[PDB]
Amino acid sequence: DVLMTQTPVSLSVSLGDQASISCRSSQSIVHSTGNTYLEWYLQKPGQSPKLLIYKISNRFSGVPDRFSGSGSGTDFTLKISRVEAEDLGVYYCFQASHAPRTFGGGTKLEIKRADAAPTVSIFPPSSEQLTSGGASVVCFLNNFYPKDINVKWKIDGSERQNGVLNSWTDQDSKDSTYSMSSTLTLTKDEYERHNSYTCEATSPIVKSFNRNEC
Amino acid sequence: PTVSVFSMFRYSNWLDKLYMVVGTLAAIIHGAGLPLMMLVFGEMTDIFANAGNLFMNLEEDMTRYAYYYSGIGAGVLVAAYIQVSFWCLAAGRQIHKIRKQFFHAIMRQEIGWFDVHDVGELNTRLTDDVSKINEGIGDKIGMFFQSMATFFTGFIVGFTRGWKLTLVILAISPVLGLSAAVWAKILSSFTDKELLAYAKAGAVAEEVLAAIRTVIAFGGQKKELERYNKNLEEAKRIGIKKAITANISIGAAFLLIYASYALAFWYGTTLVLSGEYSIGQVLTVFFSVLIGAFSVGQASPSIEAFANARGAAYEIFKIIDNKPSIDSYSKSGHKPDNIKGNLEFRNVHFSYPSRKEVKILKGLNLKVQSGQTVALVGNSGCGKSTTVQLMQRLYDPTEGMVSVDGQDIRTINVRFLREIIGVVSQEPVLFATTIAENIRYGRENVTMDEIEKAVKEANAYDFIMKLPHKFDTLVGERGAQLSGGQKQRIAIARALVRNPKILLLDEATSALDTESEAVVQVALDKARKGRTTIVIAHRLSTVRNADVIAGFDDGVIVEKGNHDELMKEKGIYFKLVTMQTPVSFWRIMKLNLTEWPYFVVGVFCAIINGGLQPAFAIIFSKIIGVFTRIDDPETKRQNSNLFSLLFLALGIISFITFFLQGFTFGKAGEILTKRLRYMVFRSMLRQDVSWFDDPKNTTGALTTRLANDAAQVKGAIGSRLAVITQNIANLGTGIIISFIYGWQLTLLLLAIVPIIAIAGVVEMKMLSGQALKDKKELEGAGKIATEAIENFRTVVSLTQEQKFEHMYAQSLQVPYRNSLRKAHIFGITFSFTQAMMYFSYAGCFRFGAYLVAHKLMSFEDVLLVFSAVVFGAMAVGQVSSFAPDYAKAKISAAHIIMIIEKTPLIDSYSTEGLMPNTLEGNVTFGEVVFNYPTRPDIPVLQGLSLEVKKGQTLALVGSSGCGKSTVVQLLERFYDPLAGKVLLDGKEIKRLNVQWLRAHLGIVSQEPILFDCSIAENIAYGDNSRVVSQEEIVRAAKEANIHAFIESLPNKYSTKVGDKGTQLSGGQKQRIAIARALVRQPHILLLDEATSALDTESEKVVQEALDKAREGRTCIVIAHRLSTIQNADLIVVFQNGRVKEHGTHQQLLAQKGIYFSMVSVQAG
Amino acid sequence: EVILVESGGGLVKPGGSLKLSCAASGFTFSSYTMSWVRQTPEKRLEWVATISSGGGNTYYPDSVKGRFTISRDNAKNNLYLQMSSLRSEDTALYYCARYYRYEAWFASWGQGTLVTVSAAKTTAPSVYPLAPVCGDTTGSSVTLGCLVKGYFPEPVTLTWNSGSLSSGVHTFPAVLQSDLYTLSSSVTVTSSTWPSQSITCNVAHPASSTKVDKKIEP
Ligand SMILES: COc1cc2c(cc1OC)CN(CCc1ccc(NC(=O)c3cccc4c(=O)c5cccc(OC)c5[nH]c34)cc1)CC2
Ligand SMILES: COc1cc2c(cc1OC)CN(CCc1ccc(NC(=O)c3cccc4c(=O)c5cccc(OC)c5[nH]c34)cc1)CC2
Ligand SMILES: CC(C)CCC[C@@H](C)[C@H]1CC[C@H]2[C@@H]3CC=C4C[C@@H](O)CC[C@]4(C)[C@H]3CC[C@]12C
Ligand SMILES: CC(C)CCC[C@@H](C)[C@H]1CC[C@H]2[C@@H]3CC=C4C[C@@H](O)CC[C@]4(C)[C@H]3CC[C@]12C
Ligand SMILES: CC(C)CCC[C@@H](C)[C@H]1CC[C@H]2[C@@H]3CC=C4C[C@@H](O)CC[C@]4(C)[C@H]3CC[C@]12C
Ligand SMILES: CC(C)CCC[C@@H](C)[C@H]1CC[C@H]2[C@@H]3CC=C4C[C@@H](O)CC[C@]4(C)[C@H]3CC[C@]12C
Ligand SMILES: CC(C)CCC[C@@H](C)[C@H]1CC[C@H]2[C@@H]3CC=C4C[C@@H](O)CC[C@]4(C)[C@H]3CC[C@]12C
Ligand SMILES: CC(C)CCC[C@@H](C)[C@H]1CC[C@H]2[C@@H]3CC=C4C[C@@H](O)CC[C@]4(C)[C@H]3CC[C@]12C
Ligand SMILES: CC(C)CCC[C@@H](C)[C@H]1CC[C@H]2[C@@H]3CC=C4C[C@@H](O)CC[C@]4(C)[C@H]3CC[C@]12C
Ligand SMILES: CC(C)CCC[C@@H](C)[C@H]1CC[C@H]2[C@@H]3CC=C4C[C@@H](O)CC[C@]4(C)[C@H]3CC[C@]12C
Ligand SMILES: CC(C)CCC[C@@H](C)[C@H]1CC[C@H]2[C@@H]3CC=C4C[C@@H](O)CC[C@]4(C)[C@H]3CC[C@]12C
Ligand SMILES: CC(C)CCC[C@@H](C)[C@H]1CC[C@H]2[C@@H]3CC=C4C[C@@H](O)CC[C@]4(C)[C@H]3CC[C@]12C
Repeated sequence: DVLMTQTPVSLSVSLGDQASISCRSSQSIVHSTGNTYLEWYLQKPGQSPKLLIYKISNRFSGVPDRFSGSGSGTDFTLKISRVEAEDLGVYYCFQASHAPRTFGGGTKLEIKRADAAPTVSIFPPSSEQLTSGGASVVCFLNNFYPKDINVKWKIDGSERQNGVLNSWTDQDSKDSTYSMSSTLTLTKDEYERHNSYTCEATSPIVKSFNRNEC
Repeated sequence: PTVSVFSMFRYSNWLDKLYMVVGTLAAIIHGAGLPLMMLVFGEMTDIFANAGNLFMNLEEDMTRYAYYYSGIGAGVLVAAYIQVSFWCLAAGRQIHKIRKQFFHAIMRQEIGWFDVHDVGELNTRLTDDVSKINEGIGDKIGMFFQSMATFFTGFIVGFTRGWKLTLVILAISPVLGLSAAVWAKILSSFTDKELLAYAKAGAVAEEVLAAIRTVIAFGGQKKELERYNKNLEEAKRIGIKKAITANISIGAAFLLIYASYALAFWYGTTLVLSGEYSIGQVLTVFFSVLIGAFSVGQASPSIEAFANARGAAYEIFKIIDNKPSIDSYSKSGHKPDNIKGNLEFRNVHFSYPSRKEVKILKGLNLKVQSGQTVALVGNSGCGKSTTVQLMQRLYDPTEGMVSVDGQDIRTINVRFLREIIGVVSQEPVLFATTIAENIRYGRENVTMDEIEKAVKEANAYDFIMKLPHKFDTLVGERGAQLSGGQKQRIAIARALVRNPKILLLDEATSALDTESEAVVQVALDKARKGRTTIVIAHRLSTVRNADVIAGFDDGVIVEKGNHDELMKEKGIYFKLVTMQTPVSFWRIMKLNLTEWPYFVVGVFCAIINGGLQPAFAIIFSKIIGVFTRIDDPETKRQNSNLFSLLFLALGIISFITFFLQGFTFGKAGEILTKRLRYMVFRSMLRQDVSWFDDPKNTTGALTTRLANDAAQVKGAIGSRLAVITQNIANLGTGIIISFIYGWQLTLLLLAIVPIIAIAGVVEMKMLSGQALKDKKELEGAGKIATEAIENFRTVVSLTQEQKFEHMYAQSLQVPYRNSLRKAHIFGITFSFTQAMMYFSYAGCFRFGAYLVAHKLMSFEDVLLVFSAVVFGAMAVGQVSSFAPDYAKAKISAAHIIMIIEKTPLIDSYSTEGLMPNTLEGNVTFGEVVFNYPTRPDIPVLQGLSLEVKKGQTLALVGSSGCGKSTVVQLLERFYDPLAGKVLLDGKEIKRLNVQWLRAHLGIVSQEPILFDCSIAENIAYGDNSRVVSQEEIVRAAKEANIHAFIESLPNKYSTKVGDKGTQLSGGQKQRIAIARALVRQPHILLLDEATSALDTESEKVVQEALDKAREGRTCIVIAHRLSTIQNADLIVVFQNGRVKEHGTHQQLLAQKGIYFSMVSVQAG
Repeated sequence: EVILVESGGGLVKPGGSLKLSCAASGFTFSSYTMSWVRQTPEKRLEWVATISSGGGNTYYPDSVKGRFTISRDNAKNNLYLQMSSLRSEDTALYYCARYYRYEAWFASWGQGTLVTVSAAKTTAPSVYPLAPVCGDTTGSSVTLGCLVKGYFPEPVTLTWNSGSLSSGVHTFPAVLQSDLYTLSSSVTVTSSTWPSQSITCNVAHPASSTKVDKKIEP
């Protein structure tokens, strides 16, 4: 059946420029009736997709001017020129001219904005958590840049464990910054036996807490 | 015979060229107002569809498309009224002119040219052929022009909007056009084919119906009934084959229409989805082209009618063409002034061109002066009355030159002259005018004192006093309420008031008395001095008292001289003077109970035909809804394919169900018809003779009954049932579906349904075959048509044509004006209903828009309610107009059950009464008084009596109409003698057996009519209820020497005899009725005039074959010739029904009595 | 405008069965095609089923045929999809869909509802307030978080101060381990706000129906 590649997977556009996305279908999607149907649904973060372009060149009523779709045969592109700041998300080229209506892959769009210093913030496990025999020390890095970063633990200055949990936020619709979190859950026996627990961000940025409790 | 086109419209004035040109213009413009309706409908539905998708601005656009629809509506109102009214007016005037001119030219004609023409056929002409000219040129040219316009507009619209679809619709449109042609043609020629199917048996009924007394007299009933049966069955086979083929062709029309919807929508969705068209363009293109192709079929019947007109116009414009040699009118004719009585003939011959092989008068050279009263003596066979007509320039004499007082007739006026020789002829006739009008036919200007003077001169004034309303006395047809003697007295009176310069009598004393004859002859002799006269009379009484008596023999003047000269001359006049000295009942389904199976299948298939309109309503307003919805292209495609296929299947089931409903009701109808004809005939026959001779139960009445009212009753049962149930399915389902799908629009449409029904009925009543009412009301100018032709002879008396042309003009100019008013009315109705169709669109869709923009219903639901109830009402109309009437058909069935109920007196088939064993051969009548109960005012027989012995050849001698042939009806039990008591062998025939009373005996009638058979089935008709044993048949031809003629004819025992045997001559046919009664071997033979038209040596052989059995079998001869009376046994003289003297030839002759005078015609 | 909102959802053992609904309002429901669409855990959409306006025309992809059955009520405006014999690959988020008049296929996505199929039993959430060490502020701002640990299945709502904190909340997604979800929220507010007014952490868990409001105390 019909499968759809999308050439650029992740995109690095700079606010104020033009970006291109391509959708190659094998098999020359073209219906019996003579039209080709090939939409370009666009989804933002924390949202349910919206339509952008239907029947290759048209635009769903209520879209800006810059989204231009252009399609030749079995290769179809979408060009955004003058990239705004609310045009981040994921793009999907759904073809409906054949028998199982596929949705294609998915291409992500990220707006660049120089660099930044991750804002580390470490918290103690709660008094209720200590009583639960397990201690999880959390670590917040808000509004940093880019998505590329690493964060490591120094327990007692010596130990660099590997029982860490990670989680990234999606790009912000306002600032274009990210935010990540490093949670180190441990047993209280592994906790009260040790004193200092350090959370390094990467010239790294360092922060730690002294004792079992404050 | 082609009159082309220019000759056809020769009888026209300016106003009618005007009417025709404005007619075709308004017809072309009423034409193009259906395709424009579909051009609006296209975009209207294209706005309903796309409207309600994000009901803003819908009701506005519908307030606009109410004005397009109502505009085309009020434009067609006018264009259609103009077209109808104006073409009916062109035709009305033109046909009135041609009818009066035809009658005017049919009274100008040589008398010879009435040998070619006929009477019944000529009345067929002057009604049927003229109404047939009317039929074409009246409206068929309107309808033809209108349908050509709708066709060309269909194509222009279908090519303006989108071609790629109209090419396909068109490329199957030839088959639509052709099938529409055949449907419409079958519809117009339906009644005409039926009569053709019945022709033979119908003609076989008439013959037997007329001659019923004879086929009573022999054994011939079973033969006549089987004979009928055979041709009835042929009518049935031809009928049911016609029913099969009518329905096949109709069913296939419907199958083709629906398969055409299937192709159009299966292709239209390919186009719609592809992007090009929309649903509006496809509705427009399809409906406009589909309607245009179908309409052409409607044009084809109009084309056939024109061929019929410009054909019949040949013969009608023929009588209008030729001028007779002796112009009856002729104002250029010479007129004399000093007209003294003279008469001049020289070597005069003539033959009646009806037989130009025989020259009957072979010379006459005569000179007669003024006042010279000449009589002409000679046998019937010389030809006096031929000369009589020849004098009046009723013909050209062939040889010589006839003149009157110096100048010749051949070059002078015939009206003037035909006048100044006033005639009375042999059997003058009486008109059904007022008595004073009969007379006044002496002249347009006559006074009442002159009529009084002449009727007191002729002395025919006593009965003038006796009748009611002495000068208003209404006579009926032919003048048969009063006597025949008074009738000859008043024919005398007419040729008397005619006050002519010469007086020519031809036996004006036919059945007149003595004393009135003497006063008439004296009043004649009063006017015989200055006016030449001539008498053609056999009654010597008014012959002796003239000046000159001349003698014909063999058509030549042999004996010349006065009275004394013929006395001393020893010619023919010497010998002559020497020997002379309702409440109708419904019980009629029971006549067709045998056919319950056909009816069951028929009611089922009619239910389904009815329902097949709502099924189309739903399917159509769903294959539209598919394109209104918001779906994929896959769902639109699959549902287009499904509903295309349902369109095809509705078509096929329409085919099969129409074929079945048609074939089945057709076959039950034909079978009912056939058994009803056969049974009503078998009950006609066995009825008596009184029922037959009764007026208002005649031959015309009875053939009309038995050839129509049977088919009428067929109509009532089956038609009423099929139409009621088909309509209830159709519209009952339309309205129930409609209430369910729609709750507000169906209520508004029920206020239009009556008018739509009426519109359908009026349109179909036009294309079907609307006929004229005059062809039944007008009656034939009243009765001026028949009378003028039938009683054409007393118009062969004087000129008196104008006084007939003008009586025509009145009695024909009255209905004419009622026909113009009827043209205006029909015009307004045919326009107002069609206009109501277009305003139906407008009202229904505007109200539909108000409902749809308030979410009470949809566009699917309004297209459903519209299509179902509106075109359901239209189809209720279109089908209810094929339904035969139900008042007439019920009264008809009352007549049929009346007859089939009638119980004839003394059943011919009955063996009830007395069946004797021993027979002797006696006949005795005692004070047997009789009057024909058909003449309750004249008592004809006043109580005669007779006595008969074995082999006693009884002579019965009398006059014409006074008791020679009235015992045929007393002895063979047709009319029961009301007074007296009869003794046949002393046995009362009132208890005897009737099919034996005629079985025993057999006669030779006063005249033989024969039939449509062979001489093996004509003579042999002499005996029946017994096989034809030919060793008797061979000799029945032998005994009378008629074996000679037959064996010379090809197919000696199988030569074809047509109607009444119109091939042979008299000498062989009059021999046959005798040969007929020779296989009869009658024990009593009642012979009447076996010597009317025969040779004298074969009169011997019929009398010897009679003689060689004139012993032992009772005989009775009743005739004029004395060759059979002197060799008869007894004589009984008759004078108006009273028996005065009887006895043996040597006893009645020893006394000088009346028979002494009845010998005195030609014996010597 | 048109709103489509659905319910159903939750946790169903393999071979199970349930019935996702989709109440649609605003657009004269008895005309449009409708569709369901599915988005798997890798944020990768997929088509599931479609039903025509009439109701007598449903199309399913080749794989999931037979066990999913879609239908609609036009009288009440509802669209239901009935699933049975679901495998372990049915954990997804299902959206409704509409149909643009000019051949645009999914044009009005309702909100999502998610469906998880697993053998693991239901769980409730555990919470530990996350206040920095003696609330040692780092400027005119103080970072506050909240850690929800060990619950199942996935849908869970964390609204700060009943929704009063909105401008600087930083909610992090759920991390799955041993079939347990590690979600955490964070909000940074001024150092003049945490000691002065109390800050709350409101949660919700649908299958467990427990909603605990923990305050963050220095
Ligand atoms: C849906 O689209 C279209 C549909 C239609 C037309 C055009 C369309 O184009 C848009 C035109 N048709 C118009 C044709 C049409 C023809 C015929 C009928 N008579 C009967 O059924 C019928 C019923 C009962 C008794 C009898 C008879 O005793 C009878 C006797 C002799 C001859 C007959 O006949 C030649 C007879 N007949 C009948 C009705 C209608 C209508 C359908
Ligand atoms: C208002 O315009 C009209 C004016 C007139 C006529 C017809 C008109 O409309 C067609 C009848 N004329 C005489 C020619 C004439 C007669 C009768 C017919 N039988 C049918 O048409 C018909 C029969 C059954 C079902 C249907 C439909 O379901 C239908 C649905 C949509 C549209 C239609 O056609 C506009 C439909 N037709 C029919 C055709 C042609 C005289 C006046
Ligand atoms: C009376 C009949 C059998 C004669 C042949 C019909 C001619 C007049 C018409 C009938 C249908 C027509 C076709 C209708 C539609 C098509 C498809 C289109 O893409 C090109 C034109 C084409 C190919 C037309 C060619 C001409 C055509 C074949
Ligand atoms: C004289 C007639 C009755 C013979 C049969 C005629 C009909 C059936 C023939 C004549 C021309 C034909 C059409 C010509 C071409 C087209 C377009 C094509 O893409 C589909 C077939 C279609 C739509 C044909 C249908 C059948 C058609 C209409
Ligand atoms: C008068 C009758 C019996 C004959 C009608 C013949 C019809 C049924 C035939 C004649 C031409 C044919 C069409 C000619 C070409 C095509 C185009 C293709 O894309 C689909 C099949 C299709 C549409 C054919 C279907 C069958 C067809 C429509
Ligand atoms: C006299 C004219 C109408 C010829 C008759 C042709 C009609 C009956 C034929 C021509 C082409 C045929 C169509 C051919 C193809 C399709 C698609 C099929 O999957 C369903 C039936 C359907 C829609 C047929 C309906 C019948 C059809 C429309
Ligand atoms: C099935 C029943 C209950 C439906 C009710 C239908 C009634 C209301 C209507 C529907 C169509 C109508 C019939 C339409 C056709 C005719 C033919 C006409 O020559 C006499 C009237 C007659 C017989 C009508 C009688 C009234 C009628 C029968
Ligand atoms: C007098 C005869 C011939 C007319 C038949 C009565 C029908 C045609 C008339 C009677 C009164 C009318 C109704 C009166 C008021 C309403 C309001 C609304 O709901 C739409 C129209 C509607 C429903 C009318 C429809 C037409 C109607 C139902
Ligand atoms: C069949 C002929 C005589 C039509 C008779 C129907 C008449 C009496 C009916 C038909 C349609 C009806 C109108 C149609 C709808 C509207 C709605 C509203 O705005 C006021 C009433 C009004 C104006 C109705 C009043 C009655 C009405 C005019
Ligand atoms: C309940 C509903 C159907 C009552 C309305 C009755 C309408 C639909 C019925 C009642 C009587 C019927 C009319 C009565 C008689 C005939 C005469 C016939 O030669 C033409 C049709 C026509 C004029 C009928 C058409 C349908 C009709 C008008
Ligand atoms: C004079 C007679 C014989 C003709 C009878 C029909 C006339 C009165 C009827 C038929 C259809 C009707 C029209 C139907 C719809 C509209 C839209 C409405 O909002 C304005 C009037 C108008 C145009 C109507 C006026 C009255 C109307 C024209
Ligand atoms: C069948 C026809 C000729 C009968 C007379 C036409 C009537 C029934 C037609 C023409 C007059 C029209 C009505 C005129 C006035 C009203 C009120 C308006 O706000 C909406 C349209 C509405 C409701 C119309 C509906 C259509 C209508 C009722």
